[PDB]
Amino acid sequence: VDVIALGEPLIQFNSFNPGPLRFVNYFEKHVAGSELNFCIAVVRNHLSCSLIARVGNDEFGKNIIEYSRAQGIDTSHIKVDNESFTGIYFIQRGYPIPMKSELVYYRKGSAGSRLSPEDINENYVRNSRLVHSTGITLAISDNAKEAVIKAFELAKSRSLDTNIRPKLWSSLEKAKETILSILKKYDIEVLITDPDDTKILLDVTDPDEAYRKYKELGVKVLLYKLGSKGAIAYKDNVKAFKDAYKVPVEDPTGAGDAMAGTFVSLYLQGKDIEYSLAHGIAASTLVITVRGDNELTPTLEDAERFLNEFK
Amino acid sequence: VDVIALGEPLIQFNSFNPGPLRFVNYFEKHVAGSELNFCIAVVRNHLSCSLIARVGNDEFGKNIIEYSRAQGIDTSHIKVDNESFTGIYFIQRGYPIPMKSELVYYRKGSAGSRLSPEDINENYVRNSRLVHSTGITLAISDNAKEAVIKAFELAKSRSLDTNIRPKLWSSLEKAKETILSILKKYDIEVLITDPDDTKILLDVTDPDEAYRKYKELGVKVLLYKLGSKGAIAYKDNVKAFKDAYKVPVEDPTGAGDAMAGTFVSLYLQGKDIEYSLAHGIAASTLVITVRGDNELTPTLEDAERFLNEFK
Amino acid sequence: VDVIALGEPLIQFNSFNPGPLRFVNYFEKHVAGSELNFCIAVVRNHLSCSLIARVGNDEFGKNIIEYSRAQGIDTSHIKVDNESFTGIYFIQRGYPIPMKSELVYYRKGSAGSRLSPEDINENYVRNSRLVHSTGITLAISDNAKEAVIKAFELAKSRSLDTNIRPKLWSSLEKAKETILSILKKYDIEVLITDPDDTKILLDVTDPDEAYRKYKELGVKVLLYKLGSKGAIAYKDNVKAFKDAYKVPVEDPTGAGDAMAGTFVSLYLQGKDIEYSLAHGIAASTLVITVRGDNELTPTLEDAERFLNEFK
Amino acid sequence: VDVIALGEPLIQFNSFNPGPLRFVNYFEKHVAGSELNFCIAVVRNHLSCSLIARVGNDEFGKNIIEYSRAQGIDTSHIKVDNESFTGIYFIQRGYPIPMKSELVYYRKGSAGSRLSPEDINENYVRNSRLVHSTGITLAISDNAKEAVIKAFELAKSRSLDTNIRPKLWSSLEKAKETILSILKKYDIEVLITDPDDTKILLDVTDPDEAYRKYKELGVKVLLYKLGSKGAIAYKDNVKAFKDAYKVPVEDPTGAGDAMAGTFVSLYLQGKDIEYSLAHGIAASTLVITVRGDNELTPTLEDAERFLNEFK
Amino acid sequence: VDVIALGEPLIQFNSFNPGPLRFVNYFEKHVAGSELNFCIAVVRNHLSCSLIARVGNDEFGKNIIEYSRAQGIDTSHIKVDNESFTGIYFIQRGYPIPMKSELVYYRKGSAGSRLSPEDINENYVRNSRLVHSTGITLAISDNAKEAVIKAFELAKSRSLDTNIRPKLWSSLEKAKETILSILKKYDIEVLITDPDDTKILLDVTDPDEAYRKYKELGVKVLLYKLGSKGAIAYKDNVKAFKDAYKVPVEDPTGAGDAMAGTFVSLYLQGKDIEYSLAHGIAASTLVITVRGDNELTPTLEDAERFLNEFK
Amino acid sequence: VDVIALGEPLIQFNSFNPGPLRFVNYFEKHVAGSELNFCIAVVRNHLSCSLIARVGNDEFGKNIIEYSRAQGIDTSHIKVDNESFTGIYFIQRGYPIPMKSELVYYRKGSAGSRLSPEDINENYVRNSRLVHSTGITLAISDNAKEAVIKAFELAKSRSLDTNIRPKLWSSLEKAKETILSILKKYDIEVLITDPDDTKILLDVTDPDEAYRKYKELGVKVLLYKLGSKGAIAYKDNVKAFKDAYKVPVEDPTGAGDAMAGTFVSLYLQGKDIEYSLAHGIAASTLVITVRGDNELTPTLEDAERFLNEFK
Ligand SMILES: Nc1ncnc2c1ncn2[C@@H]1O[C@H](COP(=O)(O)OP(=O)(O)NP(=O)(O)O)[C@@H](O)[C@H]1O
Ligand SMILES: Nc1ncnc2c1ncn2[C@@H]1O[C@H](COP(=O)(O)OP(=O)(O)NP(=O)(O)O)[C@@H](O)[C@H]1O
Ligand SMILES: Nc1ncnc2c1ncn2[C@@H]1O[C@H](COP(=O)(O)OP(=O)(O)NP(=O)(O)O)[C@@H](O)[C@H]1O
Ligand SMILES: Nc1ncnc2c1ncn2[C@@H]1O[C@H](COP(=O)(O)OP(=O)(O)NP(=O)(O)O)[C@@H](O)[C@H]1O
Ligand SMILES: Nc1ncnc2c1ncn2[C@@H]1O[C@H](COP(=O)(O)OP(=O)(O)NP(=O)(O)O)[C@@H](O)[C@H]1O
Ligand SMILES: O=C(O)C(=O)C[C@H](O)[C@H](O)CO
Ligand SMILES: O=C(O)C(=O)C[C@H](O)[C@H](O)CO
Repeated sequence: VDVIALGEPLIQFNSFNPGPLRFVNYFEKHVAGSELNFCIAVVRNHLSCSLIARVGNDEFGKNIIEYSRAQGIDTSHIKVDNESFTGIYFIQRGYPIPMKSELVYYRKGSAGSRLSPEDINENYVRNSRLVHSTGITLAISDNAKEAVIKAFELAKSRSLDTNIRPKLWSSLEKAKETILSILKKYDIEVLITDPDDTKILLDVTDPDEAYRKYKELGVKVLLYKLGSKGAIAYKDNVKAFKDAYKVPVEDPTGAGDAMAGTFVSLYLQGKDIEYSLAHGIAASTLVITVRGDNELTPTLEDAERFLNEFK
Repeated sequence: VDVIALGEPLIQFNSFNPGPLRFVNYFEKHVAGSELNFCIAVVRNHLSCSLIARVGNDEFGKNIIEYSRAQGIDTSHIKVDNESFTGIYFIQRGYPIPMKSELVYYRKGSAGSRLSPEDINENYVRNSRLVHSTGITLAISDNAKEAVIKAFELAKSRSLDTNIRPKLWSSLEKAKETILSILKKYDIEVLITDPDDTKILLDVTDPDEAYRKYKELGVKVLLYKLGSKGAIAYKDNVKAFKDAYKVPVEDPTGAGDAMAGTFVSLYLQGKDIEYSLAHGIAASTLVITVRGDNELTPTLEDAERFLNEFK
Repeated sequence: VDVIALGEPLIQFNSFNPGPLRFVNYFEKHVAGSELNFCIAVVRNHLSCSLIARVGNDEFGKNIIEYSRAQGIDTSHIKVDNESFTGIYFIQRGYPIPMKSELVYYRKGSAGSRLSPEDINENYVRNSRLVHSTGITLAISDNAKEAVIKAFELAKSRSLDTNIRPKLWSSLEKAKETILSILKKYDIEVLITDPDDTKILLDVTDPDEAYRKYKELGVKVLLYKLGSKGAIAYKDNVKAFKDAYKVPVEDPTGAGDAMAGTFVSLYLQGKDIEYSLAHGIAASTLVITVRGDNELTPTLEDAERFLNEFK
Repeated sequence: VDVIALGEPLIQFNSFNPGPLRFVNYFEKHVAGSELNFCIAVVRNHLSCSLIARVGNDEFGKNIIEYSRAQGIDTSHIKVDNESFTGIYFIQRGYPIPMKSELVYYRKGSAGSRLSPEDINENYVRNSRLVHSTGITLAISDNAKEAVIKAFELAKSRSLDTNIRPKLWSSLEKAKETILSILKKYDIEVLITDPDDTKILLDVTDPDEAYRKYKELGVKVLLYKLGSKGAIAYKDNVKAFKDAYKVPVEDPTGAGDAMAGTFVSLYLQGKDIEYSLAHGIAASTLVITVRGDNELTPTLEDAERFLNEFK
Repeated sequence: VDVIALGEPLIQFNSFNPGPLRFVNYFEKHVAGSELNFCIAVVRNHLSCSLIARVGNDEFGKNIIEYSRAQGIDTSHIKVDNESFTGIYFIQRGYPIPMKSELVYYRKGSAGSRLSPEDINENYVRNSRLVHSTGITLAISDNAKEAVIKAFELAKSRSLDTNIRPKLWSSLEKAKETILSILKKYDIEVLITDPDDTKILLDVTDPDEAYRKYKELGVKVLLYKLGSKGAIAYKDNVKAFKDAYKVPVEDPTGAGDAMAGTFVSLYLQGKDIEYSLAHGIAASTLVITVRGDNELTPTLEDAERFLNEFK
Repeated sequence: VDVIALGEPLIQFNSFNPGPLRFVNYFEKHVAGSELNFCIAVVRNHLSCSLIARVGNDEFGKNIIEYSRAQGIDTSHIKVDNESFTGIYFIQRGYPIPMKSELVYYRKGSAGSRLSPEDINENYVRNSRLVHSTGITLAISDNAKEAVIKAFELAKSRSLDTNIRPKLWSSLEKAKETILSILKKYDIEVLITDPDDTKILLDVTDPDEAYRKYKELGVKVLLYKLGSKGAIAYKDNVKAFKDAYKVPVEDPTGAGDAMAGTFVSLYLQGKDIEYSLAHGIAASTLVITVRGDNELTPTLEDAERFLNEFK
């Protein structure tokens, strides 16, 4: 398998319309979770991809495996854990801030949080080209964090999305220290991050300076996401910038995962950072126009159409 | 207040279409929870009713309070608890058994489960006519169980719906020991139960025999629910039976609570057991026709219309 | 035109779900009104049919005109009245009586109620085979009543559905005197009625007795609707009875209209009362399975299929 | 209570989709009416607020009462009137003008319009800090106008939103005389208006000039709404302007109400006009992003978040 | 692989409500086609199953492969055919016959119709335990019929559902002759059929006589479907009857495929005809309660629950 | 009749949500087809308009006729053809290009494609003011192409929208040869086209140059559509340009037809090209805001409101 990702796949319940949850009557279900979204993007760009994860022995767990399998993700290492349930979350859209979303989690002690070093086979990780994970997975439990540590130790190369969700951590200091410690211990082939997380991690928001400090920690490629201002990629003292496109925002949740999975799978295939980046911007632009995270993540050929035709 | 109920109110996510949850795309939100449903039925039959409960300091908790307030439930004693979240559940409908439902809970460690003896004021409880709770509240935590024991000690009179949900107990033996202990300790003015629960508690299913044993336990009035077969009420040496009505079933969830709160509230105001039973059946028939436990619970006058007009 | 009808066409808002209107969030719009439903049945049985009516100079009036035109009703004599609004109503379904509906009208002083003798042209009316109206049109205003009196004076033959809606009259006594007054004055080729109306009008229940007394009033054919118990047609010494079919009921509103239009138009084509009745029953049966009143009114040939195939 | 409002609360039926009503199949029900929307804004900014009004003895009236109660509006003086019906209206969205709405009323002779001096108690009114109403209530009937005259005579302070709806008046000249008559007679602590109304009332457009002429009429604070161009507040020699924010507009209906209730209640709490205005703009901005008028009216603290975070 | 099926998978567009298609506004998409439904039932009973088929190089073709893969069907032999499109059909529900459905096909010259002997690998068919197909596949083109002939020639054992759809054949004679010719050429381990098809094929409707005549053609097991009267299974001069259950019918489409695939996969596993049959009745009962064909097809363990609990 | 259009009207199945069709679950039905959309716009601007077309003897064909009849299109010459089916298509929205759509046709060999010279009566066509068709009708079959050639020979005046859909042609060379041949043969009073089509026909995109070449081909008035850039109209030595308006785009399908039928119908009645152009833009702006090609096409008076009020 080309890419192994470790994480907790989740069921998302997206409010049918904007406003505080107490006034929403209908909820539309999607399959999501940061690494799962990433994996969808990897397969859409024609690399094989496996999600190492746990789900509950329940309908929602089975929904995750079947969906993933439908979309071409290798599910052989998604373990069913009878001891706990499949984690979920709700999205409150556009309140109190228009065009922004807020997540309400029901994932404490979930099957997914029970991801552990025992799930990480040494031969299997070593046969892959790259291992990916995120700061969500580092947050969910000590054993999931240790699973990432073990996979990263065994990996040929690594990618990490910082993805700091302060609600998942006892403190920002803990987030900071946990993520910095991974960056300091391992070379990171592609780091995906943004000004918010980098302020926490490095006390830096400036893109060029971010690259300089992350490069000093052993990061080869920096993908620096700027939201509605676009994104920047850096490799070997070369910068590429691509501006965002103006579209109506339904739900931005998962836009960075579409970008990151697209960027990383194209980069792995030998595409330059300019092309990988423009495709990542294309992927993000499509996903935010709708409620789900990953259904509109384009294939490489569809993303090329987007870039050649969309103005 | 006339009636006090102790319980965990919950947000219900009702599948828009029947079938396994992994194939359901849309969920319709309702406010529910057994004793909440019970309280709705009480106020529909013109007694004041307070729910003693905890909710989270979240949208779903505000939902519960606002909905209760809208429906005329006294919400003075629904406490917002910042330490945890408002419990929720999903309804899977019509699979694997047509016209029945299954519940998937997200309530472990919830705010509602934090209901405790300190939430039970002696002067407030003594001030009421009757105190109601259920085996669900006895199951959700040790402190919620102790809160009911304390409310029952203080009460002028007591109703209990056995409501055994096997998923909420460590074993059926624990359910039996916990519920039997309450029955041996207290007089119960109205006990609401059914064959399934009575099999567990008494190792009998025969209605006459159930009444004989329950009566030895200090049960004055037995409401013995038979689902699509109707229900029987017993008092002293009177036995009243009424058949269920044939209606299309959307979701029978909450049917028992609609019957129980209707029955108890009418019984308390002097109505005989036949009248109370028939209004109970009428309430249950209406609610099972829709998604939603309690919106269709009829007022006294609407249940009379039903009984006079429907065949 | 073969058939002229006088009445008030209306916009119907059905509850998407059963229950008290205060809990209904969605309403589905349909085009209806008793004589409009009747006209749809007439054209489906391959006669030409004109509705004489008023609508407001508003969207809902244009809705009525266009929907009628789409369905092949001659709309030449539906007049736009800029002085008032198109009448509308809401349907509450299945509460407090399952499988039954209640109507909440917003029609007082509507354009439809402004139907008047001046809308009734002598030459136009004399050139049709039959003029139909209902006790609804007799109720809505003094001028609509007078419009029916005038059309009935000029007509070659008449039908009348008694259609007593107690909400539209100041008393049942007022309805009785107004409707008997029509019956006494004119010959009625087809009278459509039922036990409820007949009890008010003639203080009899028994169908055979009803026909004897109606015959004294100048009634040639009696269509006597019995709801879930079927219907009976009488002509001379022929009595025909047909049982209702068991179907899941969504909304019975307009069933009688589909029956009455179907019956009358077949009867006008020389079909005997047995055939006309069976077709009327087929028409009623189909329309009660769904929210709208007239979309499922069968053509002659479709009603024949239903009768041959459905048991 | 801190604030008393007089008006007609209404049931709103919004088109699920944009377009001429004749092509709309689905309508989504919301609870609204100008002074009701205003009351929701008042309570969200943590003052107590009572609506004095009538509703019909019908489902939609119960809907109004329960929704108001759910939202913490004091409903003690919303009277059930068995002699008429609860008024309602429809919203046509985005046709013929995108991002704008048109209202089609069914409210003539409604229970709400039967609001009258006899509903206005001297002691109750004198015991509040402020009485609010609008030019809508002045229009709906002679007695509702008189009810406002009486409440304004007894009040410690008053607010008035001019809210001229040309459909509710026999002429613009009638509106002008009726509303000037109020302004001439009473001191007005907060006047809410806009160029359209001010042009009718004072034959001026320029905001500075408007305030000079309004000040002669006894107006202390002027809130001057400019739609997509923002709003201006005036008090003494303070002028405050705030631009509108760019958001996708679903339905602007009730924006001014959310603004006016927010502004007035903050102003009554000793917030300066700058702060009150910015909060009113935040409230308007949120509610126009969705179908209903008042579900997204922010609390004080949520409006602070919006202001600090949204650009 | 245990079971190979040959057929044309199809996209189904199910009317959201009953009535003639011209009045239906919404269509709900499902993945279906007789053999695909069969394959879902086979995998739900824990045998491996492969669908040999073609789909278009289009979204609907990809929808078929992904859905099938999600549900555990081996899709390695579903070929994408760029020369044509994925076939679809619409279902008109409950008109002109309540509780019955009518299919409108758009499948002429489809990718699926291009199934040919060239798609049938000799080694692959010979490694399987059983090959299944239906009279639909025999109808769709000469080359699909020849594909079935070749697979049946190579198979260890065979199953056939007669599934005569007269719309797909030039005449009933052609259907009859084509199906009889297969029955005469091959032993058939399980034949699934009913009175309608057997009247065409044998001029027999009587179950016991049907068995006798089909046994004389080389059929080992006869599964004889009786709709709302249940179904009968015959093997070695033993009959098993199981009555149907009373449930509300949403859409019966695919009920026989659920039954047949369940029956055949359990029979293959050594279950007796009594058990295989009761499970087939369970599968059919669940699917007809909803719009899709195969989402509610139960697993073996869920079907056991159904049979033990549903009365 | 003033205007005759020749075409294939179609049933549209519009995805309820954006994205790849395999992820869409719900489809909303509309009546569409380019020349049908054109005719709607003609009658909205107060000319009589007949559509010459074939539909199937099926629900979808009856749909088309009834809808056209409802909207005031003369349907005397929409012929029901028992030999084939009514053509349909699906709209995939927002993927892979945001705010654009893609069409998937089910129309090969349709009834509409059977439009032929025999459907074109010489006296009927000569009797009209103008004849319209499009490159779609020229593509669907040889006989439909010949039907347009014949109608154009007979016509007093002609409009043509080039409407090149590459999927409907064997090659772009065939489109170019077929359309160029019509242009060289006939005077064209209004030609509607755009850069994409003009690139194919003339190997130019520059608007001024396009007009120069088209004018040599006997085009009197050129309508040159620029999508989100607006449109230009040319006549003699006048050039009128109007920008597009910024609105949220749901589906731009049919926008060109709304503009074309509006423009042509207004031009025919004496309006100058600026007025006709501006009303065209107004019509197109409205339709792109919803699913559905033609429901929001404005009347003359509504487009004036739009132009006077919208910014
Ligand atoms: N408002 C917007 N308008 C246009 N494009 C946007 C907008 N917001 C986000 N994007 C796109 O989203 C890309 C990545 O967004 P970003 O906020 O960095 O990821 P994120 O916060 O990681 N999302 P998530 O996956 O929930 O963690 C940007 O580079 C844009 O291409
Ligand atoms: N299939 C049915 N048909 C008609 N009435 C029914 C049916 N099922 C239940 N009821 C009615 O509901 C009443 C309560 O039955 P029951 O199903 O035992 O309660 P329950 O569902 O256990 N309630 P709950 O604990 O509140 O989820 C019965 O006495 C009937 O009046
Ligand atoms: N519950 C039902 N079940 C089956 N068929 C029914 C049912 N109700 C009505 N019908 C059929 O409808 C026919 C007409 O019924 P009826 O109740 O007299 O109409 P109605 O009251 O005049 N309806 P309306 O058109 O709204 O005035 C009956 O004779 C039956 O064929
Ligand atoms: N199109 C818009 N875009 C952004 N903000 C808007 C828009 N329209 C209104 N607003 C906001 O709403 C505020 C109030 O607008 P306004 O149009 O004066 O209300 P209104 O006409 O009184 N509405 P109503 O409550 O139905 O009477 C404005 O000052 C803006 O903050
Ligand atoms: N009205 C009904 N009520 C209850 N069960 C039914 C009803 N109709 C069908 N069934 C069930 O469906 C089973 C098989 O139905 P049947 O009509 O033989 O298959 P079919 O016509 O092949 N369906 P299809 O898959 O579209 O080809 C029966 O044995 C019943 O278990
Ligand atoms: O299981 C629970 O706790 C519930 O609250 C579910 C339902 O609301 C109720 O119990 C049905 O009786
Ligand atoms: O492509 C076609 O033939 C259509 O009819 C699609 C649209 O209705 C129309 O062409 C859009 O211009």
